[PDB]
Amino acid sequence: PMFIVNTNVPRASVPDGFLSELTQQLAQATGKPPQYIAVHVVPDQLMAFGGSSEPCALCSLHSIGKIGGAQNRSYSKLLCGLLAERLRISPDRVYINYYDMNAANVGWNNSTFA
Amino acid sequence: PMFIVNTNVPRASVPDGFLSELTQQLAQATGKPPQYIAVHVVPDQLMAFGGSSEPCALCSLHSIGKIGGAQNRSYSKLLCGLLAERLRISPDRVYINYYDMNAANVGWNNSTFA
Amino acid sequence: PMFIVNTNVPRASVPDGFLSELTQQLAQATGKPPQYIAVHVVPDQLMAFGGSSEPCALCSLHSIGKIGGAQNRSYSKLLCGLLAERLRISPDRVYINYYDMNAANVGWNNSTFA
Ligand SMILES: [Cl-]
Repeated sequence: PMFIVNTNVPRASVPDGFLSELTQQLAQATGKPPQYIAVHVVPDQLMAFGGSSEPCALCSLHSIGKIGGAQNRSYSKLLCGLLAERLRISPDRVYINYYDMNAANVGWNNSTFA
Repeated sequence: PMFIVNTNVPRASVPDGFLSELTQQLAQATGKPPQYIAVHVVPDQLMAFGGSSEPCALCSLHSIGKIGGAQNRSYSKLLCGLLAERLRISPDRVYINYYDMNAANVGWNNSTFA
Repeated sequence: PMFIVNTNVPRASVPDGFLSELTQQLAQATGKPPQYIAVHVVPDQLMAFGGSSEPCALCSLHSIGKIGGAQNRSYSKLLCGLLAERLRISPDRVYINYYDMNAANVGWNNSTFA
């Protein structure tokens, strides 16, 4: 699993330990071992959501499996919860794109997960 | 709908109001309310297009439906049009990836659009 | 083909000609003319892999065709190799997302590739 968040919230407002918290919570939620969970946070972005420049985030979660209707609802509650608590972003100003990747379409370690 | 533009054009060359213009025009093009539209512009990128570092752009448009052969041609004309006029990027140095998303795979407001 | 690299490796650690080298290698590897190849490198990123902030990379390769099990393995060896040699990133801290797009879902020059 890889989780990326793009946000217009400034760098200074991202708290120490945010990447590790994202890692642990995602390991928990997705089942997958934390050793292979990747996370990318991108602050200070030039964005608008609904035409407004109030705090917002555009995110993506890529996973080999563990993507589905019920699971995705659960991930969003988790991730929106984190973004609201740690970055003060309203959950209704967050979009998260979910990608169910084929193992053959994910490269890692000079090869793929196929 | 969410639209992301990555470009090697400098921040100073992004005109005031560009994010609002993208929002308004995407609302018109997709027929969705501007309130749902998210836009993200990323200037000053380290990019090459065809081995050249003249102005270029790599973009994506994520939508739940409203994606298709004819509609995407219409989006490209519109968005290339804006990138040329506002950022002075030649349309033939623009790639736009279109994603037709399932509602179940778009998180928002602690849930999904399903 | 579009190739994007996101990495926590510093900018100054990205060698001159890395974009050019990416372009030629990708041209050779995909059989596509260098004129069609786009490359995007994003250094200095706030990222973690396996909870660790040691050098790592999150990448994607978008192409119309030329994507599949065997092909993606060869790409992964090629690109991890280039990341290891040029950016000193361990192959086992690299993810590459492969996207096989329909020509109709790639915008370019006021239209699509369809
Ligand atoms: Cl989808």
